[PDB]
Amino acid sequence: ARVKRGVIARARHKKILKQAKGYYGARSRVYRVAFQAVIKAGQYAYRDRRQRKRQFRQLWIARINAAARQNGISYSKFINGLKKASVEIDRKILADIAVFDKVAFTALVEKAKAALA
Amino acid sequence: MRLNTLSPAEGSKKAGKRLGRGIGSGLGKTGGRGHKGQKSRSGGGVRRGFEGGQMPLYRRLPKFGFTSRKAAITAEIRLSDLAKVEGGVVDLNTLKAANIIGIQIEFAKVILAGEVTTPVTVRGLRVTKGARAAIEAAGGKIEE
Amino acid sequence: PKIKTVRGAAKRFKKTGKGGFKHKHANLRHILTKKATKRKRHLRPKAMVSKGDLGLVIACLPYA
Amino acid sequence: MELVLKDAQSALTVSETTFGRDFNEALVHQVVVAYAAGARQGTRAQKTRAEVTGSGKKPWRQKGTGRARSGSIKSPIWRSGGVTFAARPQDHSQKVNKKMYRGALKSILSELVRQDRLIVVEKFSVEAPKTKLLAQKLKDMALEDVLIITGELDENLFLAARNLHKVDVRDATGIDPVSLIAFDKVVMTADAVKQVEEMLA
RNA sequence: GCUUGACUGCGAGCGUGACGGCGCGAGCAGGUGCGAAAGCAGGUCAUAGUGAUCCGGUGGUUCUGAAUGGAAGGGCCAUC
RNA sequence: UAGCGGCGAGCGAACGGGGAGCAGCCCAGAGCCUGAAUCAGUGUGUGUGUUAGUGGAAGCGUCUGGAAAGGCGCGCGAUACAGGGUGACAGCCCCGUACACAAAAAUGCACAUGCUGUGAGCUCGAUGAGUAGGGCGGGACACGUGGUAUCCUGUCUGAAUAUGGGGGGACCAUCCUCCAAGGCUAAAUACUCCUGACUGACCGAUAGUGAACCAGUACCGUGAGGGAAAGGCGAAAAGAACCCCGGCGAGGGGAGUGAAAAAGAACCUGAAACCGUGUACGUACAAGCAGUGGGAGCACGCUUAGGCGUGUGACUGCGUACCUUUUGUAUAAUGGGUCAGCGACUUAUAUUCUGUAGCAAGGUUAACCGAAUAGGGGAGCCGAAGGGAAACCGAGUCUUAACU
Repeated sequence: ARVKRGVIARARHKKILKQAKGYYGARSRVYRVAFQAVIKAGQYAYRDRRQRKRQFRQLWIARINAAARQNGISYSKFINGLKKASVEIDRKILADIAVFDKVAFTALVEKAKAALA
Repeated sequence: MRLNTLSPAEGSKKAGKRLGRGIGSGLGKTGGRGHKGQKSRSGGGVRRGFEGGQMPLYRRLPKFGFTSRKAAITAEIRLSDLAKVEGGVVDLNTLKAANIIGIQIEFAKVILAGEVTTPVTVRGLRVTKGARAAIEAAGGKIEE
Repeated sequence: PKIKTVRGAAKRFKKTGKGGFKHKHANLRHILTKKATKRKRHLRPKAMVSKGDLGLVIACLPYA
Repeated sequence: MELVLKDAQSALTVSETTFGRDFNEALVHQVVVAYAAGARQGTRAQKTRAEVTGSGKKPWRQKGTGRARSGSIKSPIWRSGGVTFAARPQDHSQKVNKKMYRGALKSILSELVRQDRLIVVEKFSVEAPKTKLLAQKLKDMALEDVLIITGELDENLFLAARNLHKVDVRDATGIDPVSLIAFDKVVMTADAVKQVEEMLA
């Protein structure tokens, strides 16, 4: 039994070339380069599902510190005041209140200031 | 029971190592052979007994003994075999026609290795002590 | 192609009842007169092959 | 263990061991695969690098060209001059033990009993060798895909079913494991049941 | 001073080695030595003074002995 | 296995047993009676062939369709439903197949009978000399000079005559068995340049022969020698009448043939690298394995808002290819220009272990016969007993004078 390879080889190449669209030059046209590019994009996707959480945490903390200093307190004193009041609101929602509802954020800052002393 | 409904027992039909078929089969890139050296080469591997250039054990140790050529024509008979002699007499050749000793055997012995519960005339054979007691106990007769 | 025995191994090892091999001891052919009698007396009887050497002996003797 | 007849209305008595034992799946599968393996013709070959027509000289010298090193135009990694492990003509027959072959036949013939795939008649023959008579006869007996098995080997029945592919005709000696599974119904003669019960026991 | 234990067959159990090996050893049996005797003695206060296998040489042992009776050759033991 | 063997690597019988197949004769010599059985060439009637060949059964209606063998509804033949072709998948259209036949002429094959060369049957004799053996030197026997039998002999020597000789693994005696130094001889075995039929878990144009094709050709070499690439229109050539541009071009556009020119001969299908045209988005103050995570704007489908799909991606965080080899590689260490195709753990026979299946103190046959995957065949092999170098003994044995 002799097995020709061309159909299944063509399918295995077309899958990798389909996952390589948008890439520059031989990275979207040539199987040898596109296979390395697809594996490198996979490594980056694995690393950046971890990196995304870190970056959004950084952004939330920068906006909380911005709006807290707009209200007259630093970040560390404000998070101390929300721990010493037993308030479990995370930093995503605090950044969202810092953007969209500044009076509710002023209420939270007054709560943390009263708890801070 | 049709031909597309039969199937083997589980554990009967293990597949087999195919060597050199990628990362995920476990046996690609040198396939179980490791890296460079004489063993990984095609046709490599040292012969049977080669311990390095160190003197091998079948050459280190002395030779002993000789082959008798008399022990190649001495068979033995178990006590659970002379219930097959077709007649109840044991000779040099009716054992040889009942296919227990072989044609080139001239000397033979009966050995206590089972049970005998029939009268057997054991003629022309050497007999051990316990086999003689276990044949004389079952109502037989051992002559020379 | 039937397997051939290493014929110099068939003259130095004999198979026992559990499947081991007996062999004659070395150091008992010549300069004996400087060897003590206790040493040569222990070198006379046969010994069994050790654990590490059984693989080599079994490979050398397929039909034993 | 009693086999009824279909059209004579007078039953028949068989052995409990032959027609009434368990169906061993793995034994039947080993014997069916063994029959199909021994049915194979193994006549094939290619050429190795020793057998391709061509010269055994080095195409370009060992050092100094810009090419990879080669030694033969008959190298298996070169075009026209390949196969690395080329086939020889070989025999694919497997050994079946006598007791394993008979245990498989007993298991499959027991399942032909218990799945209502076995017919036993007194006599099944034909007066003149014409396939139209046996066509009408097998349409009478509601038999579409049928294996006739007869005690003494018949000539008129061998010619009246040689053209039919749904129908097969065998002796009680010439039974094989893969055909008693292949055909829908198996019509045995009573003499054929006696001979199979002798041959297998 | 007297002597030959610088004996023969073994060996509980250990030590040290990848193995081949090397080493320590009470006690058993046969026979001996010295001492009144209990005893001690299987070389030297101990640790180096060494060389596998094959091939053969010498003596003992009818174990084997290519039809049989021997014999040659071989085995086993002591040894080079 | 026994043995041989720098007793290393390895080499490797025989006796005996089961099968296929079986066949014995002649001269070395005189006679009786001549041709009486078998061996080689030659005319002639017959059997089997090979060499041309002959007959050879059974179907129509209708829908899609270019076209029916397909679907649908109904019959028929079959000792024939092997295979191929026919405008798509045919048992019933054609070639065929199963079965039955047919040779004026030459030839193969075992006998018959006619011719020729040769000799049936039998009394009695005889029995293969520079030979066997030996010295020296080689070679073959599984056997390498070893204690080495046996066979052949280059060279040198050299017997006896059935009251004699050879062998039985140095050699001697007994016993057993045969008669060298002269020859012929079917069968079982080996192979396929060629022929005919059939088969294939063999290949399908980089495969299979080097050669599907005008291939051992074109081409290369002084020569020996080496050695290619290259299959496909359609069902049917119906292979594009004619017209227009152009050079009485090439090429194209129509018309026409066709089911189809998304079959026009550079001809089925028509992939990828590679190269273009058009459209959407981005890009001329911005630095690096070109991605990834976030993300504005734009374009275009949305639902009848819903902050989602598809394409682009300003800006921003992180991010120095792959393979191999190494203690360690972004490494300025190796390898790859890219695509497509081929390209590397196989096969036979033994042996051990694991799983699984059958039978079980038993299991199983091999060659071969075959009514051929059955059934027979138990020749054998492994196991149920070991110990000992061995004779030998045996649930024991060896060591030893015997063993705590």
